[PDB]
Amino acid sequence: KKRRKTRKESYAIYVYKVLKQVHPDTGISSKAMSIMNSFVNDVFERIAGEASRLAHYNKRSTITSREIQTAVRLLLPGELAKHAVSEGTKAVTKYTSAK
Amino acid sequence: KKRRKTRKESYAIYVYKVLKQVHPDTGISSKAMSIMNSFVNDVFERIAGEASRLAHYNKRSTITSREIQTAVRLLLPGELAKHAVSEGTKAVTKYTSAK
Amino acid sequence: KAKTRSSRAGLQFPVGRVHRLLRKGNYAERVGAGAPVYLAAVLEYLTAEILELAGNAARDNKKTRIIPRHLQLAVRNDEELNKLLGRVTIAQGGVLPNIQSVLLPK
Amino acid sequence: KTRSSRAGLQFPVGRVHRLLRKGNYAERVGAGAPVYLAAVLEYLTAEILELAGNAARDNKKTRIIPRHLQLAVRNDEELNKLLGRVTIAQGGVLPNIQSVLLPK
Amino acid sequence: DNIQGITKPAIRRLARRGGVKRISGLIYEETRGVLKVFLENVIRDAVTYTEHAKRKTVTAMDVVYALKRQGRTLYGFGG
Amino acid sequence: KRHRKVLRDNIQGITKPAIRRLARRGGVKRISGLIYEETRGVLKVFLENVIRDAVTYTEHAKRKTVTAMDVVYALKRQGRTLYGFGG
Amino acid sequence: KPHRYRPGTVALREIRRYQKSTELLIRKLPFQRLVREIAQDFKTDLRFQSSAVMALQEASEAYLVALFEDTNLCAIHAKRVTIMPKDIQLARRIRGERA
Amino acid sequence: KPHRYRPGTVALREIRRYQKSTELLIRKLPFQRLVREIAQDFKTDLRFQSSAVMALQEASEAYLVALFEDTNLCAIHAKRVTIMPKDIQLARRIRGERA
DNA sequence: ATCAATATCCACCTGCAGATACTACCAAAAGTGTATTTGGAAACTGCTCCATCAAAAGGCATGTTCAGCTGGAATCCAGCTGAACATGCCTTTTGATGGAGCAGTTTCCAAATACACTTTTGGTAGTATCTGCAGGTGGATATTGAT
DNA sequence: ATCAATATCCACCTGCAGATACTACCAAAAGTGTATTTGGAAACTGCTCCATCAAAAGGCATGTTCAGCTGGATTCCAGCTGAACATGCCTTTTGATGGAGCAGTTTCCAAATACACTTTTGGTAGTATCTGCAGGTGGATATTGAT
Ligand SMILES: [Cl-]
Ligand SMILES: [Cl-]
Ligand SMILES: [Cl-]
Ligand SMILES: [Cl-]
Ligand SMILES: [Cs+]
Ligand SMILES: [Cs+]
Ligand SMILES: [Cs+]
Ligand SMILES: [Cs+]
Ligand SMILES: [Cs+]
Ligand SMILES: [Cs+]
Ligand SMILES: [Cs+]
Ligand SMILES: [Cs+]
Ligand SMILES: [Cs+]
Ligand SMILES: [Cs+]
Ligand SMILES: [Cs+]
Ligand SMILES: [Cs+]
Ligand SMILES: [Mn+2]
Ligand SMILES: [Mn+2]
Ligand SMILES: [Mn+2]
Ligand SMILES: [Mn+2]
Ligand SMILES: [Mn+2]
Ligand SMILES: [Mn+2]
Ligand SMILES: [Mn+2]
Ligand SMILES: [Mn+2]
Ligand SMILES: [Mn+2]
Ligand SMILES: [Mn+2]
Ligand SMILES: [Mn+2]
Ligand SMILES: [Mn+2]
Ligand SMILES: [Mn+2]
Repeated sequence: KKRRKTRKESYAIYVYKVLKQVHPDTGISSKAMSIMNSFVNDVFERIAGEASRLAHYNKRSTITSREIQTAVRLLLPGELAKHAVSEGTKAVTKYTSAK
Repeated sequence: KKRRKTRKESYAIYVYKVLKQVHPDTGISSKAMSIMNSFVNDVFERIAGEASRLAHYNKRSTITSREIQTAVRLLLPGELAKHAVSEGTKAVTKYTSAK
Repeated sequence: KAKTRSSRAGLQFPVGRVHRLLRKGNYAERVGAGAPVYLAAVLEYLTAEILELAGNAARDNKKTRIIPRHLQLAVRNDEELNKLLGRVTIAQGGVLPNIQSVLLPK
Repeated sequence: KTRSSRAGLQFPVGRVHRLLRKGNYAERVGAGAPVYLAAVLEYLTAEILELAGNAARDNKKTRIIPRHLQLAVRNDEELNKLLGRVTIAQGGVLPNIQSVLLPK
Repeated sequence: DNIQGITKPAIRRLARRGGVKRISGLIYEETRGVLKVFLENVIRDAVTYTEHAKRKTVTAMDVVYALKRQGRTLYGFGG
Repeated sequence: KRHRKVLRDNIQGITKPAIRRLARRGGVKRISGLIYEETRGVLKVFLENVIRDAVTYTEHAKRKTVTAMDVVYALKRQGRTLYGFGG
Repeated sequence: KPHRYRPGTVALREIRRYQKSTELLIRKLPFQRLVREIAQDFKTDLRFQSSAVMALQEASEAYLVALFEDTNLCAIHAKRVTIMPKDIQLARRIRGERA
Repeated sequence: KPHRYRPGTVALREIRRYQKSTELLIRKLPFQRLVREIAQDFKTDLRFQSSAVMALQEASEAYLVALFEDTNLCAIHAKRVTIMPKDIQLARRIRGERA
């Protein structure tokens, strides 16, 4: 069973996990989950796009975490940006200090 | 030569050619040439951008002249689009008819 | 597969996928190892933030399942989220209740 | 023999091709892409230079300055849309006073 | 009919969601004109995506992509 | 031997006559007295937004000088693309 | 007397009602008709995914509703409560849709 | 006896004057100190290529002029010839700079 | 319809900044020629979902009446705002300075791509069971609008 | 003030769309281990251009006086737009059936990449000489505004 399968991946399962961590007794309609998927896709593209330009401006062939950071700074509203950088640095540390 | 300043290329000589073609007795101020240069890069990016996106939308890893073409139809207004398409197709046909 | 990079980073969002998506993205010739970690974290956080507010909005309306309306009230009632999604339209979101005062009786 | 001459163009097909690879727009770039693009760019350059030169001429000038470029663009419905979110340094604005402001 | 199918009461309903209390008689004609221009602009682009993909069906992505580039991004049809 | 006098209240350097001149180019015939203070405010926000992004570019580049490209990239990303200053 | 509500009383009641709901406000088919007719000008013998039509309706209504807000703001600006064509026209010109 | 132009006559004279020229209208130096003051509040020990200062001023006057036009459109909408803060505010709300 | 104060015009001129012309040099660009690899066009087609019916069912749009109340016209005046004048300051312009910092170069390695090999997992599909809440009820009470 | 006609609200109920949950199955995706490549940080430093100061002068800002005309208020009424009610015409829904075409698959070749030389070129640099026009003048014509 591999024919009409052509995988249609989405962020939906990872959205759902995050939902329960914050509202474990709250659920979510299909249409709603779809909006959320569009949301992550949209933001992915914005950040990635800006990070890309950054690298090109500075004649670099590599998008690093530094680029993702400046990108976020450029793209998110002050306070939302502040927390994002915080969350960002955190996961990159936790990851380096890991196995 | 002073530790040779790395070359800053622009479209100036080509704009200039084209200028002599349309108004053979007219000059152009270096600030106006600067605008023209920004003009060309701006539009280069916009079309390349649209193409980049088109290819992606259709799981195509190559940007052909067909991508460039739709890009032009998506980006430019009515008449500029019609002529641009026209001059583009023509020039390609000529190019490939050689050899 | 020993340990998923998401769990190494302490995240629910798929680091591996985000990394793959960056390369095929044609964003740069190359991609550092930290970048998908960072970005995945960033998406995760923002997702939480929206679900958080949107959740609350479900409560407010006597409901336990989030529908679009909830995400719309979530976003429009939040100065910053509303700015971020200022050129975005949430389907089936309706609009916040707001009547200009000069239209009010007497 | 250049590709520009081979495609009957003034604009550099080689450069346009190069910049397209350098820019990371797609994994591959077909050989007709830089040709078509050099073409379009050359065409639009020509369009705006025709119109600017005219405005240069209308003002008894022989050297196009940015004023003329602005005049050309803003007086042309299509270029004005193409560049509706672009600012031309040193361009000023189109002479234009609203009716109700004139006396009688 | 057609554009004339977009009826006065429906135009009234939209206005209301938009906070409008009192509506001039001439609005319904003006509005239809505006809506026509919206759809023309969007549909053209959407269809142009259809032609590129060599299809005879406009897909929801065709619309979505076109909205996005009209600077009118839409969430919920990216499936 | 090193200067930098304190910079403060420079917004008032956007003089009433300069603001009038701008409104003229803008096609404006008559100007209420409260416009000038309002306009100063609107400009202040505009500059803050552009400089913030401009400086974010400078910083990301580990430079101490804000280049014109910085301002240019900053302007582009706010949808105020500017021609004439490079790039 | 039989019972009548003052002019403006129901209008208020409708604003309150429709700001509260999210259901689309144009009849589905007349709209589908309109979409198809416009499209036919660009390409013939077209088929529409039904989700594609809904996208378009969602998008247009959002657009018109938001436009009515700015329109309402222009009428109030001129000390009226009645939206007029000049109000829509001004809002649009200032949006850059006519400029 | 001394000659006096009527009120409005010099204003119109000035609109004609300025719409005809392209030079900047804010004095260079005052403007620079503003830019320098504001930047410094973001980060210290910053320097500026003079062309970067000019880039800002060209952009800024371009913005402010276009704003005044919109504002002027708003005042005229209210049946006035005198622009007032409420006109700037209406303009900026519709542009999507405010709300 | 007259006159006079002042802006505006244009032709004229001249310094000169900026545009142009030549030579010289070369590093990067671009072309040419093969060998080696593959993206996606082509052609066959299976099944999803789209267009088209049919067919009540009635919901919702249309046409009409009537009058409230809003838009806009006309009138008035106080005072805000434009025009002009006098004074003089701070911007502008011209030129010179040290030196901070950007940018070019070469060195060199931590981290990336590049392949392969093993293990996992998120998506799809098939079947089954569960539940949040829309929509319908009834009966309380609030709002609106007439006296 | 009263009191009546509607709307609106809350509590409770119940069917069902749509969410949930279980199990099977599998490619494509993700991890891990090994061999190789290189982007771009570090170190050193050449050379541009930014900050800073100096000093001179006049363009343009500031501040004031004065009164012209605009905005803002008030009044007024004619008519246009909302509310309501009566029809009835078409949207909706639904269930059901061909069949267009989107999408999955295998094939294969025309075109893309990789690479190795070889030649051509645009950019800079240096030095030296033209030329369009801004900005100054002066004198003729056009606009304005007081009678
Ligand atoms: Cl990284
Ligand atoms: Cl091609
Ligand atoms: Cl109107
Ligand atoms: Cl105001
Ligand atoms: Cs920001
Ligand atoms: Cs177009
Ligand atoms: Cs790009
Ligand atoms: Cs004149
Ligand atoms: Cs001179
Ligand atoms: Cs189908
Ligand atoms: Cs002064
Ligand atoms: Cs001064
Ligand atoms: Cs009630
Ligand atoms: Cs039920
Ligand atoms: Cs003064
Ligand atoms: Cs005075
Ligand atoms: Mn400060
Ligand atoms: Mn293949
Ligand atoms: Mn009124
Ligand atoms: Mn140093
Ligand atoms: Mn699984
Ligand atoms: Mn209910
Ligand atoms: Mn290297
Ligand atoms: Mn008076
Ligand atoms: Mn008035
Ligand atoms: Mn009456
Ligand atoms: Mn078929
Ligand atoms: Mn050469
Ligand atoms: Mn002159």
